[PDB]
Amino acid sequence: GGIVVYWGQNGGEGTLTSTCESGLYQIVNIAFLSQFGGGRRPQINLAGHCDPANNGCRTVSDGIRACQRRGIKVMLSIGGGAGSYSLSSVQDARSVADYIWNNFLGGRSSSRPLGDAVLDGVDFDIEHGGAYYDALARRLSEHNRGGKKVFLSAAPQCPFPDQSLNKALSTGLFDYVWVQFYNNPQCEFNSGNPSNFRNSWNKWTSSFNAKFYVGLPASPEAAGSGYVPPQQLINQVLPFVKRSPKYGGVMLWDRFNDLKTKYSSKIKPSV
Repeated sequence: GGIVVYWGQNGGEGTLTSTCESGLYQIVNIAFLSQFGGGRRPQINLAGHCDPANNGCRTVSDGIRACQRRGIKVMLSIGGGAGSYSLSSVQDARSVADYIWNNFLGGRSSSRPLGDAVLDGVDFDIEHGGAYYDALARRLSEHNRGGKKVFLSAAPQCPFPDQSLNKALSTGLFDYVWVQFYNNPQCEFNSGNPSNFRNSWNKWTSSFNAKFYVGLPASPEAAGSGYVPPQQLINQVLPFVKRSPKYGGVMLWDRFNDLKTKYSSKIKPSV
């Protein structure tokens, strides 16, 4: 399996290029298109990396390209925990999907926030609402016979169902789902009591036809709870999750914390 990582939300985590050159990752989610929908001006936020004001993040395309030249998928992650975003209608959702297509994917725009690189897909990290993200996914998906060629991923929290992502996920259009098994004590892995996690993984994987990733914090500093020491992950979680044919690997929040702990490097041989 593969390791998925988020990059973009910590200006101290190094470049996207470096992230991809590390060889640690199969997919990088650029976090985030933090503002969109509802008539909002779409905005990316890449923390201290670059100021998206008048597309000051255009150089990210170098990283995107560096990644793609190494066979690494680079997803635009939309939403996140800080931005102001929500969808007002199906038309709005389609409008946002079209905006994303034109500005980040295979469409055309004179003001592409991350430059001319064509991202591989869109990662739905939707933390409030839920309404119309199905329409958004469907509109993006329309390019999977039109295109090219748009992967869809979602980052639901582990408590099932995820109220923000359930509608989107119900479309069955998502290629990848990294379920966040942290900051959610009811479904986090605990060595002494692994059933909560195992039941959660089972339920998620059973509920959607996607490739599933175990979404985890890359450091204990990256989550209030749910961190799994890499050896526990390797010894206790992976033999179980690997039994799922839908098992895709492990997703890590985030590049910064992963760099700190070398978590991915420790689990890479085992994922």
